[PDB]
Amino acid sequence: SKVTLPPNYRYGMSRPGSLSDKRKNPPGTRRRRVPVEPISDEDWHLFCGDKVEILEGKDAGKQGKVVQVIRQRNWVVVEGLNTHYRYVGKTVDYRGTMIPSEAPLLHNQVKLVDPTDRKPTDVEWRFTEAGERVRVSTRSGRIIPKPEFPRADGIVPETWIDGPKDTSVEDALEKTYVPRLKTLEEEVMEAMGIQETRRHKKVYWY
Amino acid sequence: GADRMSKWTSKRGPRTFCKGRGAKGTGFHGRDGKFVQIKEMIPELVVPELAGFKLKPYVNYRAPEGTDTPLTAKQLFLETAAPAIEKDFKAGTFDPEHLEKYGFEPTQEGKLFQLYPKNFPR
Amino acid sequence: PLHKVPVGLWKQLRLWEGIYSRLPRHYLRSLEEARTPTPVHYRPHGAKFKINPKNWQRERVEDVPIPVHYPPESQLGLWGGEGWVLGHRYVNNDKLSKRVRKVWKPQLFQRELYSEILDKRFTVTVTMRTLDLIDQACGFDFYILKTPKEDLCSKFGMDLKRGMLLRLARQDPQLHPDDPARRAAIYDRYKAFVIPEAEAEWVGLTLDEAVEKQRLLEEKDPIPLFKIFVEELLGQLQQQALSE
Amino acid sequence: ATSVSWKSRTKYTVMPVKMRKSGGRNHTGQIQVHGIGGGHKQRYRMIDFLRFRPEHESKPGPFEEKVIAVRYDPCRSADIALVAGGNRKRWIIATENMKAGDTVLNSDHIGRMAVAAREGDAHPLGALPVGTLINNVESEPGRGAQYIRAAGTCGVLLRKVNGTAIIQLPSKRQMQVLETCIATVGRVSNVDHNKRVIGKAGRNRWLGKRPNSGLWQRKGGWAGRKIRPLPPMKSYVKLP
Amino acid sequence: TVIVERWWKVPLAGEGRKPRLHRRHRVYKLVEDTKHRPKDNLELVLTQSVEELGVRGDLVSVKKSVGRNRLLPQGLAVYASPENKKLFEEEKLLRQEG
Amino acid sequence: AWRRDIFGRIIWHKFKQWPIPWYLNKKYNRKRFFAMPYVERFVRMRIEKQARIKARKRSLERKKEKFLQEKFPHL
RNA sequence: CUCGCACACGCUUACAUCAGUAACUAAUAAUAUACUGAUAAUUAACAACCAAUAAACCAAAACAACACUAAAACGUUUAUUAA
RNA sequence: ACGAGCUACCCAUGAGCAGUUUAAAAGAACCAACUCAUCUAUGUGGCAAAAUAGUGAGAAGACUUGUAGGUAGAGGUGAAAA
RNA sequence: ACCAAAGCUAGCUCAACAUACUAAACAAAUACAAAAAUACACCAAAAUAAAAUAAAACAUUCACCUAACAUUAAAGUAUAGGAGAUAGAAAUUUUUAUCCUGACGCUAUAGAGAUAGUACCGUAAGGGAAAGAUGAAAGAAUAAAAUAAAAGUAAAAAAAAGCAAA
Ligand SMILES: [Mg+2]
Ligand SMILES: [Mg+2]
Ligand SMILES: [Mg+2]
Ligand SMILES: [Mg+2]
Ligand SMILES: [Mg+2]
Ligand SMILES: [Mg+2]
Ligand SMILES: [Mg+2]
Ligand SMILES: [Mg+2]
Ligand SMILES: [Mg+2]
Ligand SMILES: [Mg+2]
Ligand SMILES: [Mg+2]
Ligand SMILES: [Mg+2]
Ligand SMILES: [Mg+2]
Ligand SMILES: [Mg+2]
Ligand SMILES: [Mg+2]
Ligand SMILES: [Mg+2]
Ligand SMILES: [Mg+2]
Ligand SMILES: [Mg+2]
Ligand SMILES: [Mg+2]
Ligand SMILES: [Mg+2]
Ligand SMILES: [Mg+2]
Ligand SMILES: [Mg+2]
Ligand SMILES: [Mg+2]
Ligand SMILES: [Mg+2]
Ligand SMILES: [Mg+2]
Ligand SMILES: [Mg+2]
Ligand SMILES: [Mg+2]
Ligand SMILES: [Mg+2]
Ligand SMILES: [Mg+2]
Ligand SMILES: [Mg+2]
Ligand SMILES: [Mg+2]
Ligand SMILES: [Mg+2]
Ligand SMILES: [Mg+2]
Ligand SMILES: [Mg+2]
Ligand SMILES: [Mg+2]
Repeated sequence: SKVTLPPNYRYGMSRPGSLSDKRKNPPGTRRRRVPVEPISDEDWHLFCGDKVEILEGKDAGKQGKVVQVIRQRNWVVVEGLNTHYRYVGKTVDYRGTMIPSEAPLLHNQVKLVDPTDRKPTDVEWRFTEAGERVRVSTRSGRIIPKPEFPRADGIVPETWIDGPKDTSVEDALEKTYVPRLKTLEEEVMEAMGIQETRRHKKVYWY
Repeated sequence: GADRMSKWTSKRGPRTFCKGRGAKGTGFHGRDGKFVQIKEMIPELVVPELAGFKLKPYVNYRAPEGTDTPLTAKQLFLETAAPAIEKDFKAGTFDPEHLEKYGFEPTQEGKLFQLYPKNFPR
Repeated sequence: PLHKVPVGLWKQLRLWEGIYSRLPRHYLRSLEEARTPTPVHYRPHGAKFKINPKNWQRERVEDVPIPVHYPPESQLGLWGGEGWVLGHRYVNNDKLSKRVRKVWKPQLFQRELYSEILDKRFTVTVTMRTLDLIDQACGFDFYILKTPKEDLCSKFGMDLKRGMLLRLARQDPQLHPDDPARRAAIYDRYKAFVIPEAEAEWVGLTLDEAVEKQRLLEEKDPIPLFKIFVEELLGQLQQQALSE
Repeated sequence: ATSVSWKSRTKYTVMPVKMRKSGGRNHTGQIQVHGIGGGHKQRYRMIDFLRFRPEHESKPGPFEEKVIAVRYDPCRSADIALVAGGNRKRWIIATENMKAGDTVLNSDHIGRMAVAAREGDAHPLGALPVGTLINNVESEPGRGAQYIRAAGTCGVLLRKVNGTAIIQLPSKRQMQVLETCIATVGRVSNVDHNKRVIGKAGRNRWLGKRPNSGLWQRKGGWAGRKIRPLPPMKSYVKLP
Repeated sequence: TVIVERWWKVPLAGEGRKPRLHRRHRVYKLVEDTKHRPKDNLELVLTQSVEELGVRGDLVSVKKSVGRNRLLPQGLAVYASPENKKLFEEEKLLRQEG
Repeated sequence: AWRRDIFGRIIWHKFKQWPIPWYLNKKYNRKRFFAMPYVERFVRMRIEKQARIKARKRSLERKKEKFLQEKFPHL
């Protein structure tokens, strides 16, 4: 299932259907539109899970790993570099667990760094002779591998145990289709031995 | 006044307004005013035997998927009739006039489950 | 904004695009051409230039056709190209008097007319103008075959002309099955209006009738893709056999 | 909307048929006649005004019927009578002195000698005496009795010449018809119908007569005792 | 057939354009009704020996009523077109020569 | 079939299953698949309204592109 | 002090359980059938949809015995077909 | 173009009138339900854009009333009050 | 000190080009009382524009008034007009292909009515709105800074006498 959003919607690093986002922007609000630089999917070279460097901010020159990207506002966020401190445990007469949350950053402020020399580079998309599209650095002239990142589900295929209601891999990949010219209905009738002799009468369509 | 945006269902009218909710009919009206239900009009669920079925509603998570290749008429023909046509043409017995032996149905009015008129619901 | 094409050309563009373009060229040009109908309710003047009696100067003068309203029942008969004149008039024939809405109507008569080619009597509503036109044309068949669409102004007349043309072009023996000599004599005197069959079945058709006829002619069941695939496979097999 | 007439009954029946009144309104729904509506419910008793209607063509001669009962009809001023002959019964218009168990003769024969004119009998105009009181006069042969029907009203035969009968209507007008037209003899029943006194304004509403409009209209030139001459003889014979 | 003439003058249009008609151009005067004129006389070639008119083979002038209702519907006469006249002329020639 | 209803629109009329032919159907016979001459005017209004909507959408998109180019002069 | 129970027509959940009412509804509070949220609900025997084609059939309802006039809605049977 | 769900009048289909006096279901009489609205007093941004209280007229009829249909503005309908 | 005040965006407007013009959705149900799978039919209809106005009245007349021929001139000319108000041509002439298209148009009482033909108002045809403002981050509300500037109040009720001021 998917949620619908008004055209005048502002993205705030929160899930659109989440309670925090709902309380931040009620369904009856329409805020001023922020200018977002148009960057296409074929030109968005900032992925999730790769090491990047910070250009401007309090942590100038520091490097961190990207943990999330928001294409709507051209935002990229790194874990624990550009941080402001906030209290998460709030009660009537008790406080604590003051954690550093981190603010989002723009593509003009975050640029990819190659793992060879660990120095900032500019990334340009190139088409390899093998039929693959891999990012190629221009300052040094080297390819940057795709930063594989775990999915939000939290399960890795290397360690998975089948439950009572999961098919085995061999059963799932077993091929038993015989491509003949019979419908599913006819094949099921033949398989189960259901015999029907009489046929439908003339039916007019108009 | 009365509403106009609300749906005009059978709850919003007089006693004489008894509108169906979308269920298919299952018979007619007999002689003394009762309802005579026709057995053939009632759907019969063709439910198979799942006792020895070794498949589950979910697949293994490590099982690989495949590239999306939707089945087309060309692929179906290549799979079901092309080898037979090629073998018969090599043998020299191929008859262009008669194709009913290869699964081709010149007229759908004969068989039970027709394709274009769609005589079957599902 | 503005339309790219003026609203006047919308009908012509619709006739140019779609199934209307698949209609026969002779039919398309016959409907495209717009001949001026003969003057019936107004008297035309001869010369293009006339001397103004008050000015004593030569001035250009032209003919403005008077709008004539044809009621729907005029299409079931032969009115001779005349109909209802809807206009105004001055009481006492004085300009300074009142202006009065006026409707001038033709005198309709129920007469039976004989067709020599079709060998049938038609009970149709006609006018003295229609009878006079028949007399001048020297025959009902001659009148129908000579007077064009713009002068007939009758769908029934167009249907009669289409039937006569079809019979003449097909040389139908249905006219006189037991009188071949009479049939030949009848057919020979109308030899000036012989039309080829490719165009004799599209003369008395309206736009909707022509579109329906074209759709019926072009109506074909979609051949199964099994036939196409079998033909393609046979072609490939023949090519492979011939290349070895 | 447009209403449909209640008179859709192609089969003749003796039992009264229910009728839907319409007070002055035409089929469109607008008033055409004023002062009609809001009466009593009535059932229509179908009347066979073609008195000489033989049951079967195999016996087209004169036939005799028996009167079963003379009854009241709300749809007309006169009383009706039920006459049975053979296998069918019919409603006819009762004469002045019809009673149950009477015998009526229906004929179409003309002879050189005039027939003794009974009261319930129906003979062609050419067979009746020259001074006979008649009713249910028929204009064209085989057409039906459109003329005299009201209670007590009767016409008077005047003279028969050239195979053609002349009658005098209750409006004192002379009517010329073919001598073969069938006409019933005698005065119509309910001869005291003109002497009935409506007791109150409510009986008119019972009969179905709405009150006249209260608008006062000044009389024009139409009013006044117009002493006009009797209109000429109304002839129905077709002279070649 | 009624023949009417506009009371007002219509402005010229010489390039092939349709004249700009106004409401005042719907006012007509009935110049003449053709039904009231003395109607012409119909000439017909006889094809049969008729009692009143004459013998077959003559061009006779009869009124339109009888010409359209008696002579033509019953085949007793035909029109006086040149094509029909030539056949009668040649028939007369052969009758004279034989 | 591609039909034209009384509102002037072109619809895809699906066919229903009946026991009698089309010319004998009480309910189907009173349907109307054609447009009367008074519907062309409303069809023209529909065309013009859709044209206006599309034109102003195009103008809005052009203005948005120009504003973005002005706001981000990376050229 | 006494306009109550149900059905028809009409409104469509405003009905029921729990919880909250600083404020929003009650022309004010208490709290709640009238506001808020969550969860549930009206189960057919009553009511709606529920034969045509010809024929025998004049004879009112008003305790209907029998009548009056204003002439009066309301039905069976027979025969042919009714999955 | 839209309006007879109010109202004016008709057309179908139904329903009401208890008690008393009278050979009476008599467009009779007393008086309920019910239908109207004579007079007065409150009310006058009112309970109410026509009401409340008292008092009145009819109450087996030219009566009241439910449902549904019809008559549409150069018109409808009208026991004429434009 | 309350009430409050200020954002710059949503989007609109006018033209050019333009494929050549009733968008997307149309699984099932939708002109039975629309969204109700299923029974022997009937279907279709045309007949001038009028008037408000001008002629200082109003009767003949009254440009545009949902019908193509555009432009430069002939020309407001010939003509038509209660010859009044006004209406008004034609014969004959000129018009070189494409890009160079955006804005001395508006910024939430403006610009489309529009956040929307939605709420709401009418039985219906129909009419028809107002309402947004923090921040790079609110996954920075023991939240931070700018005005504390309208009318209306409070801080702070008034002391003979008077168009309230000079
Ligand atoms: Mg409403
Ligand atoms: Mg209901
Ligand atoms: Mg109900
Ligand atoms: Mg049952
Ligand atoms: Mg009567
Ligand atoms: Mg009577
Ligand atoms: Mg009177
Ligand atoms: Mg009077
Ligand atoms: Mg309500
Ligand atoms: Mg609640
Ligand atoms: Mg409160
Ligand atoms: Mg109504
Ligand atoms: Mg009503
Ligand atoms: Mg009583
Ligand atoms: Mg009384
Ligand atoms: Mg009172
Ligand atoms: Mg008192
Ligand atoms: Mg009282
Ligand atoms: Mg009283
Ligand atoms: Mg009294
Ligand atoms: Mg007037
Ligand atoms: Mg009137
Ligand atoms: Mg008066
Ligand atoms: Mg007065
Ligand atoms: Mg004026
Ligand atoms: Mg003035
Ligand atoms: Mg005046
Ligand atoms: Mg004036
Ligand atoms: Mg005008
Ligand atoms: Mg003059
Ligand atoms: Mg003057
Ligand atoms: Mg010119
Ligand atoms: Mg606005
Ligand atoms: Mg202030
Ligand atoms: Mg002082």
